[PDB]
Amino acid sequence: DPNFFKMVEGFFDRGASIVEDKLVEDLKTRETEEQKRNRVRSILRIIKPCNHVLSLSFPIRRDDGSWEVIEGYRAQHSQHRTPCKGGIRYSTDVSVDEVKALASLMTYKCAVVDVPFGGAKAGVKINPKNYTDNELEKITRRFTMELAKKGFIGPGVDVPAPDMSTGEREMSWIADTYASTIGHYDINAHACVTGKPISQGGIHGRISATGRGVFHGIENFINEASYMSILGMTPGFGDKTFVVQGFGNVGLHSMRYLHRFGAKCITVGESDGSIWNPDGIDPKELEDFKLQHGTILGFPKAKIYEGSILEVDCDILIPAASEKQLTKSNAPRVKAKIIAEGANGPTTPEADKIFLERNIMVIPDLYLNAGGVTVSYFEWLNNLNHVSYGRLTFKYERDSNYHLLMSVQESLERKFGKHGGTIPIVPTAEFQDRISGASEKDIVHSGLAYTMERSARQIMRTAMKYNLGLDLRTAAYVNAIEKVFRVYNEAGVTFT
Amino acid sequence: DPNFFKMVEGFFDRGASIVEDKLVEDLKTRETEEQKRNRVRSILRIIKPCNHVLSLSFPIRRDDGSWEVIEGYRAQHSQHRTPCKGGIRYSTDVSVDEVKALASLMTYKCAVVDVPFGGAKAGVKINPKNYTDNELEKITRRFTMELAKKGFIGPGVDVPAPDMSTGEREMSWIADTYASTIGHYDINAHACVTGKPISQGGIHGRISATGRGVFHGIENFINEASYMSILGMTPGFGDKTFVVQGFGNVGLHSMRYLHRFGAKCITVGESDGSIWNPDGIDPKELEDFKLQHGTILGFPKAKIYEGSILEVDCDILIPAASEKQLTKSNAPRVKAKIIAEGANGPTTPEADKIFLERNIMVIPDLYLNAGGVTVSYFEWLNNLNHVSYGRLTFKYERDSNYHLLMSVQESLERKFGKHGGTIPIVPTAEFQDRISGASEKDIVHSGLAYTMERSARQIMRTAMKYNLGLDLRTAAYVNAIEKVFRVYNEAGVTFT
Amino acid sequence: AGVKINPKNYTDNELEKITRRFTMELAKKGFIGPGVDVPAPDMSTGEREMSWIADTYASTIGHYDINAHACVTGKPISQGGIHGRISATGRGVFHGIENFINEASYMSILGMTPGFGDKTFVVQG
Amino acid sequence: DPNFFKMVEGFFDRGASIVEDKLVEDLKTRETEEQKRNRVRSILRIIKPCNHVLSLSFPIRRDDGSWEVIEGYRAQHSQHRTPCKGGIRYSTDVSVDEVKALASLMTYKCAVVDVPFGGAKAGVKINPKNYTDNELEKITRRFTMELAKKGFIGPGVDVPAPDMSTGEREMSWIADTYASTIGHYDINAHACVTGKPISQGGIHGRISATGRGVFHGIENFINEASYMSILGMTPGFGDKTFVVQGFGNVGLHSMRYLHRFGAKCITVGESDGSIWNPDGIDPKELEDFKLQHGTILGFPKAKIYEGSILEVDCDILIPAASEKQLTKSNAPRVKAKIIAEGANGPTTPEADKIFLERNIMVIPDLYLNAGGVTVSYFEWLNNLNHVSYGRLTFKYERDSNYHLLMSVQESLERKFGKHGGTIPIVPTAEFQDRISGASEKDIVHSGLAYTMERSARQIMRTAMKYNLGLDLRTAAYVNAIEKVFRVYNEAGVTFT
Ligand SMILES: NC(=O)C1=CN([C@@H]2O[C@H](COP(=O)(O)OP(=O)(O)OC[C@H]3O[C@@H](n4cnc5c(N)ncnc54)[C@H](O)[C@@H]3O)[C@@H](O)[C@H]2O)C=CC1
Ligand SMILES: NC(=O)C1=CN([C@@H]2O[C@H](COP(=O)(O)OP(=O)(O)OC[C@H]3O[C@@H](n4cnc5c(N)ncnc54)[C@H](O)[C@@H]3O)[C@@H](O)[C@H]2O)C=CC1
Ligand SMILES: NC(=O)C1=CN([C@@H]2O[C@H](COP(=O)(O)OP(=O)(O)OC[C@H]3O[C@@H](n4cnc5c(N)ncnc54)[C@H](O)[C@@H]3O)[C@@H](O)[C@H]2O)C=CC1
Ligand SMILES: NC(=O)C1=CN([C@@H]2O[C@H](COP(=O)(O)OP(=O)(O)OC[C@H]3O[C@@H](n4cnc5c(N)ncnc54)[C@H](O)[C@@H]3O)[C@@H](O)[C@H]2O)C=CC1
Ligand SMILES: NC(=O)C1=CN([C@@H]2O[C@H](COP(=O)(O)OP(=O)(O)OC[C@H]3O[C@@H](n4cnc5c(N)ncnc54)[C@H](O)[C@@H]3O)[C@@H](O)[C@H]2O)C=CC1
Ligand SMILES: NC(=O)C1=CN([C@@H]2O[C@H](COP(=O)(O)OP(=O)(O)OC[C@H]3O[C@@H](n4cnc5c(N)ncnc54)[C@H](O)[C@@H]3O)[C@@H](O)[C@H]2O)C=CC1
Repeated sequence: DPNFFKMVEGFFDRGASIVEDKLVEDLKTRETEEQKRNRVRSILRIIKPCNHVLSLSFPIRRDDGSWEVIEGYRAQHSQHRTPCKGGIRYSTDVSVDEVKALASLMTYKCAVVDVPFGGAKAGVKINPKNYTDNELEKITRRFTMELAKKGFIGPGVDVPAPDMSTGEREMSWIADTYASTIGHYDINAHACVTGKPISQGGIHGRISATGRGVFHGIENFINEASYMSILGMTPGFGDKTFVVQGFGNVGLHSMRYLHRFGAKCITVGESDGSIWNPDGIDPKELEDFKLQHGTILGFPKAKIYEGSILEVDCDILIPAASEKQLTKSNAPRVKAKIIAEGANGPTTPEADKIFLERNIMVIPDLYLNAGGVTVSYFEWLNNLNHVSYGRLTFKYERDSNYHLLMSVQESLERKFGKHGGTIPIVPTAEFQDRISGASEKDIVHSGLAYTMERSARQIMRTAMKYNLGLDLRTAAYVNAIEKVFRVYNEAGVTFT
Repeated sequence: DPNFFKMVEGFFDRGASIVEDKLVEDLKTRETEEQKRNRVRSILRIIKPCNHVLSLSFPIRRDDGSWEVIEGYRAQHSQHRTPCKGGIRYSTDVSVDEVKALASLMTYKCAVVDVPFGGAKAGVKINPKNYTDNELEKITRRFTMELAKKGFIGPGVDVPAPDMSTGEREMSWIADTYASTIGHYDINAHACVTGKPISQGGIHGRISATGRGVFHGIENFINEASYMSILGMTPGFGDKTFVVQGFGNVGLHSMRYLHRFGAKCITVGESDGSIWNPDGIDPKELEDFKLQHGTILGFPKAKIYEGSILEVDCDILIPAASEKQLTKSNAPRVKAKIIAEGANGPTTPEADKIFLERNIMVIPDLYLNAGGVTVSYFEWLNNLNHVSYGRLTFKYERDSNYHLLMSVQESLERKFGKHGGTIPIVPTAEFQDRISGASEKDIVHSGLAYTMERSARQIMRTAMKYNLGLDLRTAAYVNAIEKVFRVYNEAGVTFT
Repeated sequence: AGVKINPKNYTDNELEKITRRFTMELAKKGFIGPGVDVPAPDMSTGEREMSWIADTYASTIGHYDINAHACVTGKPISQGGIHGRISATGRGVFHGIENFINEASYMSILGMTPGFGDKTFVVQG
Repeated sequence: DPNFFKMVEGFFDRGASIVEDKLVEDLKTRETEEQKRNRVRSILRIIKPCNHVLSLSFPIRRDDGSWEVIEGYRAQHSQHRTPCKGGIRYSTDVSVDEVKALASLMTYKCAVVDVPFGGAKAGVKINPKNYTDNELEKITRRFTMELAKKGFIGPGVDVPAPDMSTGEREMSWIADTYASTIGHYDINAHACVTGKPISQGGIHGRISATGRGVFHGIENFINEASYMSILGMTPGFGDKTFVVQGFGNVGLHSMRYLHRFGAKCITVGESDGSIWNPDGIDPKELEDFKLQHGTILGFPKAKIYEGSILEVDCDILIPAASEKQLTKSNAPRVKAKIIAEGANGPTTPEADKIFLERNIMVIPDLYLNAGGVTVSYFEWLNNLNHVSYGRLTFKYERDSNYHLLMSVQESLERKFGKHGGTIPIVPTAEFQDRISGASEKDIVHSGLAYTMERSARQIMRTAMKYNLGLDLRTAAYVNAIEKVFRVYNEAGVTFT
């Protein structure tokens, strides 16, 4: 509907209009009260826009011998903290304005969850379905060169990741290209990209984790009646029904990772049609037809559903397909109590207005889609430390804990001894799984759940400081802006 | 009026529609006749667009302590031949589309006059008049960094030059910035930029030469009745009156360098008003008020002229102010026989239609504004060879020619001798000026006049090969396209 | 390092135009870098001057270096600093004293008894 | 006897002939069954050969003023995973084919024990004994330059280590040379080489550990009657006699590190003669004459033994001198039950045939000489993390464990208290040594023993999956090949 870039920009102001006041008070100086206001406002006029944008065109030769051109983009929003990150989106609806927007979000999202990165986002006007695997690989390996050739790819400057219509392959084709032209002498060449296969430097839960970040976000608000008492809902996933808008990696892995804890799906909607079954749907069964058919229309254990998922009665609505999915023309027909934006700005500033009036909890992209980022932060480290986590200590930490329990056992016996004879001090079931120390699978699962809780705590803490009620979205930007700001300010806005 | 970028693009097609046929015949291969046509058309779909475009934003602190942001652009059209060049334009009417357009021209212009460069063009949304000399220098030195910081400035990749609202200062501020951050270890750091002051590696006639390129272009068609017989005009500058649209470096130095050979100016028009005097105008006198007043309104020896210069009766119309100056709304009122585009596409595709119907000779930007390029090609060399031209031979070449004349004298005497006694063989007046060899002032003056004639010869030669008559513009693109094409073709369109 | 200068006589817009120029010339000659040489604060400096050195190296040379913010220490917290950056020097002093006062092996010579609750001290500057 | 390079190559096939079948099944795709077979076979035709080989020659000036030339080699086998490693061998029997072979092994060995490195190996036609310490240092420091000068030395590309006829000195001369020409600006310059002295970035147990890797390998099969029931032997080192073929760092430190646990040596053989004493031999006493005499012939507490060590009756035969030591001409006279190849392919494909027929357990170089690699993996890390392991936590981890025991003590007292008064919970003896956390000496000792066990577990696990019985050698390659393969496959075999 509107300029997707200005939409995001319209939000950002809402947050800044608010923090401005307190933000001036924090600022310590001898300036006039108004001059301080002109310091902060000036900085905020620097943060909002993107600093670097690159638009380029490719000659490529097809399989049939004919050439065509390709249009590709790559934006960097903020250099307050490097590297910069973002994904590569293959799509025909790519545009400079969508890229600049999404770049801005990655900058604020990363500040919500305290990961030391800036924001970027790429794009390619292309539809992969129309091209082979020998043409998509001849594009990607050429896209990578031109950027590296101009300083937009690198372990320490900019780091791409997966996004719509990409996967691990495309990341395996970027790595070999950088590492085999420039990275050869760089000891950190495989850190140029995340989302890689396991055999190329990846991480367990690379993709499942996004879905889990969603979950651990929901689980971190459902556990508080402080807000569900407003909604008129009771905590518990065994009591909830949800629907999904599209099957990305978010839609599936968010779906099944819910299904494990009693959350019932009732329908799902792809780009080609919805399908509904009030008795439930089995995501395991769903992957089955996707390998045998490609689409969900034709699934035997569900009824083809006529109408938009957005018009389905449910308890939680998961938009995961694409931004702009929910507008003011249909917001009044939410038919659902919570909305969880797993889709990079599906809603609108108006919808937000509707959903405050209707008392609808909307979970923002921020803090909700920040799972796939932290993980990619753990894959960037893994490849800078050149070692599996904990490998060095698995055997040492294992028995160090076994010599500890013997020091309890033997000191206790020492006093009572014969009183009860010998007192075996042995692990439990789960500690026996965790006695050798942390494995990557465990660091990941935990670090994620930790960050998410830590952050929501900071979010809900300011929403009450300012009494934003359900307007969580604004509650987030305030934290982001408040952090980013400190960096430019303390930094001496420029080095000129 | 229209998309300045598409305008240029609409032209480019006109030329390609024509050369296509012959271009296929030149192409040697075993493909089918149609397949060859799909080879050339595919390439032509690669040439037309720009390959790299960069949009960036700057935080800068003013003198009053307040920050503002600045929007800057830099396009590279073609890498068929490096370095890439183009100027830096300071103006508030800067836009991505103007930059991409002008970049394309520099690519074709440089191929008309056979200089081994590609095309670029920069821009900055700014009005210098509103800023100090301590703010313009704090912008420029920051603009330079960000680009170099991303691989768009360098002796061997990209080389900026002056353009509207800039000069030698700004080039003195770019050099010291590159040479003092990156160029330190590069032996060719001062070749990163042209248009420099003399004391920093410049060239005599740096700026006057553009005006002269104009002249030597006109002089290379006025000398042929083959075309002025159509116009109904007689050769000779002592017989011509001309007007000028704006006083850049083109408007002045083109004006006075004409005045030397009997070409009479009757008016001139700045951004603030025209001024007309049918008895003539003295450009020497004109620089006088410009140092004492700034504008031409108020000049005592000319009458303030009410109306657009474009509505003045004359023999030659020199648009030099800015593109788009002459459109279809006023083209029918040309009131002039020749037009000489010293202004980067002042006219339109429609105007061209009008001016063919009216039998009006239009001299294209191409081949006409290519003076300031060749010179900048001689300044890039001067600074790669690290020596004044000819210095090594001035004394050797001087007497070598003096020992030659003695070998004539002494051999002649040897036979006749007493017949006439001694036979002094001595230089003339001008050879005595040219006996020591070429000085930079002489290489420049000559190399320029040479190229220009060589090129017009190739231009008029194809215009007759295809019978384009007065449509010189299309006659140029055909040569350009025909050259550029050979490069992509023979090169193996890509290295992927 | 060193600079013949008295900061008190200069503004904050002149001290920052010095520092950012000092940094260049050295880096320009191989005396600043994460792996070659690393400056820190000393008399008459602080965290500001370290915030002006970082942005200058990172914005000319460090751009491609993944370790650009390691070129300097004493930075502000928001630029890669550490808790107790400055308080710790004082504490190092303390933990040094505390590590000899705890031994009569030497205070028996001095004729003093262990214990800070029993001591008076003075400070020079 | 045969082409040492083809020998290794003949093995590699044996393993690939086997895994091929299962390897195709793992491969998931839509290709034809035969096409998949042509995918795997093609890859296996890529793995087997070495990718880079460098042969170079040096002019060096001796002490007597006379020059001579030197021939040096450096091979890199696989770039599937960088850095590449291998040692520098000074010897007159160096050849391109020996280097390519050994390089291949290092590639497979490193995959057995899961260290992220490839394979390399160097060489120099030289006999150190004939040259001074001022000539060997003038060679080494020149060898290093030429390679670095061509991209074969570096923390992130290639990393040399010690081997036959070298030591820590030569590594101290390589470091100062790289760090003082190229490494100056590299923060990781001391990671260019391993095997360094302690004061230059080395590790405790640098060299002793190889011997221990041997031990921990033997100890990991002797502990299982599953295989010694075949051999007809009983577990226990206090019950075993062994002999050693040469005194490298392996022969000594493997010998004494056995002697600690009741393993009796009966003879040993150097390049100049054997020596036997059935009552035992004292390795401490053995270092004594080596400092006072150089050779073992003349040792008072042992009888000079006439004949090859390989002809000695024993229980375990440790070849440590040099490859090819045991052939088919003498294999039938093994006179020993287990053989443990600490010597980079002492045996042959035929001997293997003999030793399967004779039911002789042969422990392969792979998994047995992989001690000196893991350690060098811990020295490469130490020097990338720029810190002693654990330093940061010794004091924190120490009392954190002391505040833990008080939380047991105080909670127990809290309930029982007076029942038994105070209940001192204090460490044991050894935990008091391990309460402050891990020191490098402890990480090393443990990490080594861990890896070795983990790996043998994987080895014996597949030998039973395929029923290879005693043919452990083939059981190893299958794992290696199975790992390496996944990397090329998932990687998109090439980036072209
Ligand atoms: N191409 C490269 O340089 C890559 C290196 N790595 C390294 O591996 C670590 C993370 O992954 P891993 O620890 O490997 O995964 P991991 O922690 O699950 O265990 C190692 C795995 O990598 C494979 N592997 C190990 N050594 C190998 C070798 N020499 N050849 C072929 N495959 C081998 C094994 O199949 C094993 O499953 C990082 O510390 C990084 O240094 C990881 C990915 C790519
Ligand atoms: N996949 C990821 O790693 C991440 C995804 N996201 C967000 O999650 C959303 C979905 O996940 P992705 O894997 O990125 O996408 P995806 O690559 O899984 O594709 C989305 C799926 O939804 C369907 N779809 C597309 N347009 C639709 C429409 N208008 N209505 C209904 N269904 C439609 C398509 O069939 C497609 O298979 C995206 O929009 C993206 O913004 C955000 C961060 C990371
Ligand atoms: N900063 C730099 O490195 C520059 C070097 N040059 C060099 O000069 C040549 C072109 O210009 P020139 O030949 O110099 O102009 P030129 O050919 O007119 O004669 C040399 C001029 O440069 C000045 N000059 C010569 N040596 C000088 C010195 N040691 N210190 C100060 N000024 C000096 C003199 O005033 C003289 O007028 C090029 O070959 C280039 O190598 C030119 C410009 C800048
Ligand atoms: N100056 C150069 O080195 C080159 C200039 N050109 C072309 O020549 C033209 C003029 O020369 P430059 O020195 O670039 O410009 P300039 O920087 O000399 O400025 C043009 C002058 O014309 C006047 N003017 C501006 N807009 C006008 C309008 N709409 N109507 C009438 N007068 C106006 C202004 O007062 C200004 O002083 C430019 O448009 C440019 O496209 C092309 C190549 C090189
Ligand atoms: N030349 C270099 O840059 C080297 C640096 N190292 C550093 O040391 C660590 C590993 O070895 P260490 O921890 O040193 O061994 P370590 O862990 O046993 O303890 C430090 C030892 O290094 C020596 N040492 C420490 N600081 C020193 C200084 N300023 N001058 C002279 N000698 C000093 C001491 O004798 C001490 O025994 C690595 O983290 C690495 O960063 C190690 C070897 C060479
Ligand atoms: N030393 C090391 O770090 C490593 C050694 N190895 C293997 O271990 C073996 C021995 O250890 P290194 O220290 O490398 O060798 P080394 O440098 O200790 O020398 C081997 C010793 O064995 C003796 N010897 C040489 N040729 C002999 C022959 N034909 N018969 C009997 N004795 C002979 C020599 O006197 C020499 O002192 C080598 O062959 C090598 O392949 C493998 C990996 C690492």
